[PDB]
Amino acid sequence: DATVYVGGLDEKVSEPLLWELFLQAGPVVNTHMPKDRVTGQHQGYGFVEFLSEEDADYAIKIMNMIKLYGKPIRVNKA
Amino acid sequence: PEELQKREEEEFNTGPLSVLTQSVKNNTQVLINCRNNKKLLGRVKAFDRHCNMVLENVKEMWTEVPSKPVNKDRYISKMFLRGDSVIVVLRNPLI
Amino acid sequence: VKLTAELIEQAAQYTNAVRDRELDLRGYKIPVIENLGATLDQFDAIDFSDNEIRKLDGFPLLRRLKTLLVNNNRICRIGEGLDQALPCLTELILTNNSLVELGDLDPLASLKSLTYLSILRNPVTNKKHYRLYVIYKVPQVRVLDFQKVKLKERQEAEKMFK
Amino acid sequence: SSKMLQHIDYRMRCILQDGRIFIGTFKAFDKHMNLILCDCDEFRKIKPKNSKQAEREEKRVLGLVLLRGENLVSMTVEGPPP
Amino acid sequence: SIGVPIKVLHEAEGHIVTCETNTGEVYRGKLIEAEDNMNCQMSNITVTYRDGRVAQLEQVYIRGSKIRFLILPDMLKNAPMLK
Amino acid sequence: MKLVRFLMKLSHETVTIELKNGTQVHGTITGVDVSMNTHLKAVKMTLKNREPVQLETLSIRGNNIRYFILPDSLPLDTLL
Amino acid sequence: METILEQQRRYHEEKERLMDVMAKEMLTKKSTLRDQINSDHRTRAMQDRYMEVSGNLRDLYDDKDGLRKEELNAISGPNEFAEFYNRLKQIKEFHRKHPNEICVPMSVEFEELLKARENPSEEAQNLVEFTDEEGYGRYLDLHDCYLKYINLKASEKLDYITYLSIFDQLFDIPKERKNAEYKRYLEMLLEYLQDYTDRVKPLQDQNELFGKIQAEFEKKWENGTFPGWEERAQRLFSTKGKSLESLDTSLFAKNPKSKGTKRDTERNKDIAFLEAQIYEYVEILGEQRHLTHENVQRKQARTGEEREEEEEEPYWLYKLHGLNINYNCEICGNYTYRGPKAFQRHFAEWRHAHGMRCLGIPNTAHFANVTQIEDAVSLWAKL
Amino acid sequence: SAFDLDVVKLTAQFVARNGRQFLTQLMQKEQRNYQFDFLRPQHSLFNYFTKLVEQYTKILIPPKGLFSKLKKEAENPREVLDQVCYRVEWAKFQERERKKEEEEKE
RNA sequence: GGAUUUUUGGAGCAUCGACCUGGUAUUGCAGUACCUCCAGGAACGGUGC
Repeated sequence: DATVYVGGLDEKVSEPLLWELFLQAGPVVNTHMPKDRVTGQHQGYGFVEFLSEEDADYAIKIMNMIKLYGKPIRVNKA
Repeated sequence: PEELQKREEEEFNTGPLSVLTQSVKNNTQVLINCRNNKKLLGRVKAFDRHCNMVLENVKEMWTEVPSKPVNKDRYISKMFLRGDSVIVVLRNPLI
Repeated sequence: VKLTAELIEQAAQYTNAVRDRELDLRGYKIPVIENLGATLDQFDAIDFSDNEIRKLDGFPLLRRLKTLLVNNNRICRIGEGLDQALPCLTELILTNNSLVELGDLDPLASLKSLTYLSILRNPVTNKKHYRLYVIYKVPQVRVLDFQKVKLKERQEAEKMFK
Repeated sequence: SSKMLQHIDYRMRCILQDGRIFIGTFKAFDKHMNLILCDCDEFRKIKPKNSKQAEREEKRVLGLVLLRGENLVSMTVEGPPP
Repeated sequence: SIGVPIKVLHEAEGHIVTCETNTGEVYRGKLIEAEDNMNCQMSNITVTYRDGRVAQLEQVYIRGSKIRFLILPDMLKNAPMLK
Repeated sequence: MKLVRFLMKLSHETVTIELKNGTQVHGTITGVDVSMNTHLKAVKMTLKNREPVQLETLSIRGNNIRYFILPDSLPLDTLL
Repeated sequence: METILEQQRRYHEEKERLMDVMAKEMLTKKSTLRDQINSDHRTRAMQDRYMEVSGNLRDLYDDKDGLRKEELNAISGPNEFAEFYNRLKQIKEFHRKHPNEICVPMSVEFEELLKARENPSEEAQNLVEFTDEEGYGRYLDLHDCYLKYINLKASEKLDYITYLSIFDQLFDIPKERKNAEYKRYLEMLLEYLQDYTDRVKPLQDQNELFGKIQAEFEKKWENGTFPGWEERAQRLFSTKGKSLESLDTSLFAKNPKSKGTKRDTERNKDIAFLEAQIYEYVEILGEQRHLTHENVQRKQARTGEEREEEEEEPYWLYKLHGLNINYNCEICGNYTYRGPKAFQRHFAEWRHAHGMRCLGIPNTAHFANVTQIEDAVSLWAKL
Repeated sequence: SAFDLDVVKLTAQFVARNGRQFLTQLMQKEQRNYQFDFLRPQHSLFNYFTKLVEQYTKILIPPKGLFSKLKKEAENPREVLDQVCYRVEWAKFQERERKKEEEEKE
């Protein structure tokens, strides 16, 4: 309930960059970025787990108009 | 090797199978007798040292008793015959 | 559980004590015998012990079969087309069945090559003149219920039911 | 090739030169067309020698049978390995 | 080398086997010694002469040229050479 | 040259091998060795005055085979 | 049973599904001759099944004329419907859905990606009806017929080209006598040519073509099909001429022409019908015979290599790193772990955190080596 | 779902033999305390019930097998092949019209 | 891979196993050819000449 799925991100974005971008709406407790270990590139999706479900819902509701590297990043509940 | 092949060619051209070498020289039909009393008339396309023959457009005739026996014969396009069943091989048949 | 080709293919087929090919099918409780043609006439004895077959029917054409073991069952009726499917049948084991009437063994005389029969532990054998009727029905059988036929029994069978 | 070893330990029937057929589990073979048939049964057809008599085949089981290549004519598969 | 039926026939020595001749005669006896050329030397042989008349002969030796078949006993069915 | 090498180079051909004891097996020859061992699949065998039976696989020896019959669509120059 | 309502609608739906499968087979393009022949055979089998279904549905009309008086009556109705609803009010404890009411005839009349064959036509094979030398209707095998003709003629002066030239004639003079033993080989050749014509086009109506051939043999071939300008009228059976049409009509019912000869219309009628069928098969399939003759000439003119080319067409890494060791984790639903370091890495993960969040314990460093739920609850209550 | 399909088939068979649009064998059953939720058009099963009623009405045609017998579809493979070719041509024309509509939308 | 044991050729009588009737002694622990003897009938079958 406290985890939000962020998609539509480019492969050039980093996990400290995503943690700094997610810190503008609330402190993120954990950030998981699934990436292939054979190629060393991200899959364009990540999971941000906050400290509560209401803060995660407020972060997912305020990230509907975020643009990174020209691509719109979508936030959904997970 | 080459010397064994030359000796085999000399034994096929000047030995007992030289009449079989007449089957591959002018492509004449030969008469071969089998163990089941079936005479095969036809030319020999390929031969070997163990009298194994490869016949093309052969006619196999035999006598089958049903009285008096009839001369039931058949015609095969291509056939192969082993040297174990060959009894007598005639170079120039009568008819 | 019904009998199919998978139960016959997974069964153990080996050499029996009578120097014949036998396939063991004990402990199956098959209510009906069917799809027995997968053996391709490569067996001489078929065991059907501990089965719930109510009627001995549905046998395919098998010429290599020479022994039938249908003991420990509940066969109440017998099939009529048994001689046309097994022409070389010699041994028939129908012990511990539910035969009550004497008319049930009337197709059993259709097998001309039958010489061995076993109808012990059956209610049909408790009736009077059962062995005489079995001798008068099928004269080709020489051993009935582990007992050889008699000339006086054959004379009593030919004299009775005239 | 290995075509003769592909049908090993299976219920194969080999036809003899005298007309009999030996069916058994051919477990071992050799280059001289020999066969080792475990639980083998040999069946030989008998002549009727009459006008109304049918043709029968007497079959007898022998067990492990070592058949040489001089008597074997052709071998055919009959049943899978049990 | 040696064949696997030849090794099975050589390992079956000392037991009661039954050789078959080319004329239909079957001789059953204790195989004393065997050879690689299907030579069957058997003691207490029982000749049949293709008519059922089984006479008891001693120290019989059948060659491999007329040996049609060799019925081995069932005790050699678990040999490791046959697998 | 030996004739066993010409018979060994034959695969998926519907041939007819006539044996010595009045037997004739017609089928697709799948394997041939140096000892003329003919292994065929899905063949029809007819004995002397008997009904033609069908077999899924057959293995005829070299010494038991008497003659062979090949189809007409088989060149003999390339096989020798 | 609703034989007029439900069975007729089921037969109409099956016929519509067969027509849709035939339209989908005809709309798809073909790339090979054998696949096209297999598709034509499957379409012929589907057409035969649809014709059998239509013949079975067309006979279910005897009781319909008697039941239409009771079915169309407005005085009846909901009484029998309520009785059928009470009969259909049984136990519904069989919780199972059956979506194969209409999807199963749609899937039975379709093919798969691995094999383009229908479900009734799954056992059909093109190798069981045609030989390798025919090529699925590309050519015709004439080697056995030429061998039979050479065995019947008892002469080796007839090659394959001479046999193809003798077989190409339709109304010319025959090579042998009509009363000789060549008719027994000609009937077998006609029976082979009829099967080759029936195998080359399975979608065509063979019964209508056979009826048309029988009508042309009876009405035209038996009444002087070859007029002249003895040459005016010729008979195929008697092999004799005629002066005029009146003399031929008078001699058609004669005693030597009926049964008083060895080639009359009584015994030699089947041989004449086989000759007419062979002539019709040679006239209808002349292009296939020309293609077979061209293929035989190309095989004879080629060399051996060209004819052969034409005829051929680790435990150490699991033991040193501590793997393959069963470990039970009672916190995450008693899960299994195949390593101590793998379990230590999965303890500080999202799955173990989601397993520990159900009990109410926060994700901290004190519950890192906690396995049991009661020990974790005691460690959470102690702090 | 076999009982609901059988009830829908029975309703389509009882509604096809009606002499009017509202005077059927299913309108009087609604007032006879019989719960039938498939009669209302708001359900998704009503679209299948209407197709079943249309198939039952097409099964009562005079060339459907009640007073006549079809000879072209039952005794002529060439007519069936021509009908399959016409259906394939109609499907190709519908695909071309769909491609033209997609090109116009683009 | 062609020269004596295995893959390129020797190409009405004799005997045994049964089928049916009576007397007769053995009541016994083994993985086996076989398995007490006599008398009478047979219109049972295989092998070679």
